[PDB]
Amino acid sequence: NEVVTREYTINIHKRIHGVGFKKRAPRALKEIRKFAMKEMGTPDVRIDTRLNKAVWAKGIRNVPYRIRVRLSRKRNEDEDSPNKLYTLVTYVPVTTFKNLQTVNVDE
Amino acid sequence: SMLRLQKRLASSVLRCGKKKVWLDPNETNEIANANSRQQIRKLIKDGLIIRKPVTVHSRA
Amino acid sequence: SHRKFSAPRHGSLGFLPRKRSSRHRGKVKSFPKDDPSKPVHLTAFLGYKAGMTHIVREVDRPGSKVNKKEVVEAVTIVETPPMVVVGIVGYVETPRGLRTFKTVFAEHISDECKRRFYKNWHKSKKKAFTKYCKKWQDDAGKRQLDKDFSSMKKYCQVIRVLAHTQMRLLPLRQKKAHLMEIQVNGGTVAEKLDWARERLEQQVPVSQVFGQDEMIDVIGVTKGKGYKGVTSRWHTKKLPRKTHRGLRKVACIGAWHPARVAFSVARAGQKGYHHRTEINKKIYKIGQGYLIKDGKLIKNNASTDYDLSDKSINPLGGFVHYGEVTNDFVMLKGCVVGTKKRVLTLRKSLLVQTKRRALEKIDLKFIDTTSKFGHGRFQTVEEKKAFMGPLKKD
RNA sequence: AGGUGCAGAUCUUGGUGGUAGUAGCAAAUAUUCAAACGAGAACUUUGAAGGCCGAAGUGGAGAAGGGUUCCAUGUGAACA
RNA sequence: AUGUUGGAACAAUGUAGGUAAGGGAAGUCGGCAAGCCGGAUCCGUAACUUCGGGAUAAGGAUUGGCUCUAAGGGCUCAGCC
RNA sequence: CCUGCUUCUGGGUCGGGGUUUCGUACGUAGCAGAGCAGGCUGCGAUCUAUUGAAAGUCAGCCCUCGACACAAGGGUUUGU
Repeated sequence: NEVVTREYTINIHKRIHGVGFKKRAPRALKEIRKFAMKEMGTPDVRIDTRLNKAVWAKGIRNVPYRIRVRLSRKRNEDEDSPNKLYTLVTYVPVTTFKNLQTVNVDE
Repeated sequence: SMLRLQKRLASSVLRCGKKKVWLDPNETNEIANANSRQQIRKLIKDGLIIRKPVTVHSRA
Repeated sequence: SHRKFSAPRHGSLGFLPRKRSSRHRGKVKSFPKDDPSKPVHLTAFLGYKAGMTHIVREVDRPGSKVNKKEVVEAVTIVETPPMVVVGIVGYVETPRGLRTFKTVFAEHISDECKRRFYKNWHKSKKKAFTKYCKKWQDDAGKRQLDKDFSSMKKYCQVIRVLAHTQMRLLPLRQKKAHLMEIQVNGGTVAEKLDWARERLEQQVPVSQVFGQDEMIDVIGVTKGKGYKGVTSRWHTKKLPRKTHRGLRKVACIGAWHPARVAFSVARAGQKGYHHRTEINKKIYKIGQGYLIKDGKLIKNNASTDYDLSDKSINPLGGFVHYGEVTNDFVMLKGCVVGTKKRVLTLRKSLLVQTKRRALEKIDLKFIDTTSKFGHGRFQTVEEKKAFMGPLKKD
């Protein structure tokens, strides 16, 4: 119902086309936070450090065009905030992006 | 907390810069109350603060 | 003193108010005048720019160096789906100008036309014309409708018709149709009114309005270019490199005792998105849309008398930034105003066309349907298959 | 009896306006994620990633000069 | 930690960098600015001269990678470094 | 300024083809390779076949109705 974990692949290349070199990677993390609020609409978006390493793996100029993401919504724990749900974003290492749909994985 | 004193102390004891000084991010509360080089040396033996290895400059 | 060497001024002052157009749809500022001898017909139509391509044709102009030779001409593709007539309007004529008399709409209006009467279709309850459509199923309503029609028989001098385009057949993102008054030119007022009454809620194809090898007028809005300087908007001379405060400017603007800066001097401002009216455009071909008979569709829109190939005018990969042309279309010689997906107003000529250029018939020999998404080199998909052969993915 | 009456002297002292929430906070490639703390985090601390100074350095110590700026704790009243 | 702040846009004018079909200074007081050449190896090098220079004058050819060959040495004729 | 925001339909994301740009990917095999050192084996720039291959392809290109969720929303005003 509300705890839903699902696979996603994001075309980073089409969301970065236009910005300058010294801001491509800092922008590149923004449409991952923006993507996370689109399907599972939780403002509290936490992205795993391994995802940050994968985007920054080629530096600040070259960014991978496609990337595979496990995008999972979980219950917000104590230190209570009005966003009772939050979304955890996890990098998924996949060798090829040919014929990848959005897989609704299970627990 | 704030740990510029422990990193400075860990630089002098290990005879290297703070670039190679690694503090444990999970035992921050234990490191924070050292305040002396004698208790800094104990944290070396306990493995909480470890010298980072030298970056490779391979000649091959 | 006087100017040392005379030179004509930069930019015409007839298009002086270079502001953003208050309208997005092209407007007929002057409809063609009518004479009672001609039968009733339409005088304007509304189309959408798709793209441009080549053409091959024979020239039959006497006395030229290019007589009986094959040429190429830049031709525009304007996809022109048929309209739906939704209403009529009458105009009484006053000493203060031309005044509208009465507007009479249809009984039921298609929801494509209902998009225009709303700024927000999602939040609205779509309640437009709900009580107006109740006038057609009561006996007092029909007598009032006939009394309104009989009133326009007496007093109205100029009669236009309200027709809208059909967004359902177009591949555009928007679904909001564009209403337009089109003046009906023809016989006297009475038969003019009866013809438009019959044409209510009826399909109006392009072939009723225009024909081949006919001068028409194109009305539309210029491609937007934003805020621009005098060098781009007015095409002034660039100052030398040694200038301190910049070189893409106008150096001397005005004189002293002309204590105000004049209206005729080139200043920076909005460039593009200007309403324009281009005249003397030649229709090489009025095409036919996709239609299905005996199971399979007919798409030989690019077929000529010598090509006889069943390819369509849609290039390989479709038109760039427009989509695919599936409805009937008009092929106009030369480039037209406006960008892709721009609404274009087609209008008959205001001048008597008796020239060698305007009366020359056109026989198409070859239509270039190669890909415009780069340097294309193949007309049809199956021609490329016969040249490339099998691939790895087969 | 006088150090006795101000609209000015690019008058003196002091205070306040329009400009104006405007010019501006653009010399030297670049920051990102997670955790800790806190009422409050872009700028504090830690870990990781990507970079720069590239030994004539943005490194390690001096002289002149500065004089408690050096160190620990605490504060976010004034300055940064 | 980017030099006393950040975020979103990418309009003109700017400041700093570049590229331009054909012409090649016709621009301009004036080749101003910009642009050409550039290191090394082998050729070759004028007028003039105070014989020292001009001179890297000018003007030509070559330059990558890989696989080989030859030559240039020390320690007791061959071996080993 | 110009659009869309449920007729089980709409768009969005991903994917698939179409188009196009560049030019034949990694790996493998070869008795192709100036040759070199111990029945053949080890090094070898480069070449051949796999391979018009590999890679990119709307962010402002074109068709999908393939897969996936989302969509009858939130707030402020307007009366003869």
